[PDB]
Amino acid sequence: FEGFRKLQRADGFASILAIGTANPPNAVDQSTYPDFYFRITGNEHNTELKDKFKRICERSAIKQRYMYLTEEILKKNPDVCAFVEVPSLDARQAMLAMEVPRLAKEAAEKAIQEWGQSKSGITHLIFCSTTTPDLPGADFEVAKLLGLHPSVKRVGVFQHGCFAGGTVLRMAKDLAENNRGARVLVICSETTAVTFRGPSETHLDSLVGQALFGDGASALIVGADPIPQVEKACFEIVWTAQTVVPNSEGAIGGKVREVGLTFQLKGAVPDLISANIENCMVEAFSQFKISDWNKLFWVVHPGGRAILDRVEAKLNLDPTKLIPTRHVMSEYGNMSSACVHFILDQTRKASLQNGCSTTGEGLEMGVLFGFGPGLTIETVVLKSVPI
Amino acid sequence: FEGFRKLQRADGFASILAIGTANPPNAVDQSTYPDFYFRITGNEHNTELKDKFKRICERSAIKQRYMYLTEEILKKNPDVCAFVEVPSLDARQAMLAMEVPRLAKEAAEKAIQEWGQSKSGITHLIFCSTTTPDLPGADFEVAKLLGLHPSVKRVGVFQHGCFAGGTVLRMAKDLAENNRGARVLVICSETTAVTFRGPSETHLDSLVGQALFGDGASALIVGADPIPQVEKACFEIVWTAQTVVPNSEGAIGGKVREVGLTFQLKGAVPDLISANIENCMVEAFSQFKISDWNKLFWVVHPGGRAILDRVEAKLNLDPTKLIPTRHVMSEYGNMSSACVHFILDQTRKASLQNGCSTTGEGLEMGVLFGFGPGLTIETVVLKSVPI
Ligand SMILES: O=C(O)C(=O)Cc1c[nH]c2ccccc12
Ligand SMILES: O=C(O)C(=O)Cc1c[nH]c2ccccc12
Repeated sequence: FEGFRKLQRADGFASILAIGTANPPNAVDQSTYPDFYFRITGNEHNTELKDKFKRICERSAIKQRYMYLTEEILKKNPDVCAFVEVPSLDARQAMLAMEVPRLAKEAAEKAIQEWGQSKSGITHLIFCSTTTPDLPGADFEVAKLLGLHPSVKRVGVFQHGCFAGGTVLRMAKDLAENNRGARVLVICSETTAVTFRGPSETHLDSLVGQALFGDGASALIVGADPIPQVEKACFEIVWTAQTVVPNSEGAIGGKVREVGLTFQLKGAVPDLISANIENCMVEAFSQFKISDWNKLFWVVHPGGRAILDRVEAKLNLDPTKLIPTRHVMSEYGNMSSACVHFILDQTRKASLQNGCSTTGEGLEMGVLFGFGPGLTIETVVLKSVPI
Repeated sequence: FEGFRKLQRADGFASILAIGTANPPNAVDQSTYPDFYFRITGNEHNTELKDKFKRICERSAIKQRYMYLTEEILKKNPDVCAFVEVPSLDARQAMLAMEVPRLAKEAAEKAIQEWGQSKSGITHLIFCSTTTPDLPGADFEVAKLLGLHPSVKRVGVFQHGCFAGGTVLRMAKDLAENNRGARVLVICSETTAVTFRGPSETHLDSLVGQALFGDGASALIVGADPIPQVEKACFEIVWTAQTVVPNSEGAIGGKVREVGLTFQLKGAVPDLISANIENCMVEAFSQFKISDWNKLFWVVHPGGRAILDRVEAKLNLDPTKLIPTRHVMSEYGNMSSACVHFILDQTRKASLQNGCSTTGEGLEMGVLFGFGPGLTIETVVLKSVPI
């Protein structure tokens, strides 16, 4: 059995071999959203509430978001336009059963095409979405739509939230490294069909969510020991950690109820994250003898403009570190778990296009952060690949 | 980094170092359940439906089940006693928020006691439950109740279902083996608070479940490289697999809706499982030169008496192979994901008191099966420990 364990496991670091992304074909301009949102939900006369929302959108640093929900769909689903005066879970579950796997399939097909190998080689599937409507979970439906082998080992990551873009990489590292030849398809698929609802002056935090959350799905192929000249790695998953900021459970949260998924957000989030991020960095990089955070490439979950500004200030990052992060937030908004993967894609693409020496803007090491309910912080140390 | 990867990972097989279990205090006698169930749900007048249920309970091979739901709680929650006439999800979520973590904590405390080491040594937490009400998921709440370190790495396994007892072992193996020094707390906590509802002539495929499902939580400590004369392993997790039986999506399933979690179990389940179980065995054991299924110890998810009877017949298993499995089903009923861990615990404890040479009834290799929505089959190959 000794030789068995040694041959059963893989040799090198888990590496990202492909990244694919997808979004609903409906771009929503942030500049005109306040009027649209208040009109479709039937609150056009509530000028003060609309003005509060207008202010939130204007300072969001989000230019547009892609949304599965269209005026036509909302018109056919008035219950989703209410706040909580009527139930709407069942209608939302029907939407999720269709849209989450659809976006997941689209992103995965792109990742698989880049990877360039037959899907018969995919051995595992890690699927993540804020919620899933039934049993089987969406991991089953996505595998079915993709025509994966019945024997693909699946793991569904539900109700983890915005930090899960990090969680799935942490999970993928162990699956890929402990199984020789394993090729893990990792997918994050999110849609506001589960969170969209009318405005309420007594729940301004929900109002912030209506201005920031967007739809999208990301897909990665992760595996150790990439085949020379056949597969191409863009990043290596070196080390990971997960931690909870003390006394902050109510900072970010959600509840699955008869009115669908409701969520709460506290203004203290930016401070809470920035006050604990330095320790995440030291614990992650002391072992690599790195103390200058500007010598790393960055990927940060774009939970909100304030969060990015606070982390940037607190860690004294130069104005260029968060360019890829802010770029994604501006073009897609907060797509929950999928965000950091879009940012990784933007990072490697900008690197190749700018003639950088590595897929990490010319730097060797990098850090990826996921933030969410807990308050939870996922840390992922990455290594770029020479170009 | 080469030396880093080697130092980062563990040396041997993931091993179960402790097993603890827990159940609600209310023991429900199966012999008197039909009268109680039809009375509390106001179905006393439906004689034919009651007669059908009586026979189901009488042939269930279940003597009792532990249930969080008591007549008192049910009396205070009439919405939970209805079938689907009124919404009941919110009430159920409140029950789940309290009970799932409570049972999980009880089981985990016992596992940690057996293990005998400081809980500060726990590095990961894999938590499983059919559903979870909010974000954070129950994994967060359980870690909090147990006083685990904020940096414990968590993974919640929700809406996977009855096969997840195998799923969490498959996951624990990679986490334990790819992380030197890692000690993974694995917990499965289930309660019928989410599934209990009145019977219905229009949904007979949902009737059997009310006679079989019970409550319970299991907890294990999994880790590679046990400390000599300090920690003690009872089983090693050697190899795992997961597969889906062709065209059987609707055989076992559930939906989270406004009336709570509804489910369906088709009568074809026993046949579907037995017709695919032989292939699972060949794929798992051919590599170990084992072809005689009676040379292995067994742990089978007790989804129902018929499944067990059919598997035993199909594989021509000796009458002693499923004794532990049937014993757990008889004393606890179908506790979903937790079942197989209760059975593992019974297997090792009996082996030690019966004078067997190993924790696997004197045999070296064994197999553990999880069955659930898909229809999905989880195969886990285990190795016993000498006694
Ligand atoms: O960006 C973050 O940290 C969030 O958790 C925001 C978020 C997006 N979708 C949600 C659903 C429920 C709770 C929070 C969120
Ligand atoms: O024993 C099995 O295979 C089951 O899946 C039974 C079961 C227990 N709890 C459930 C909740 C939803 C769907 C099925 C089950």
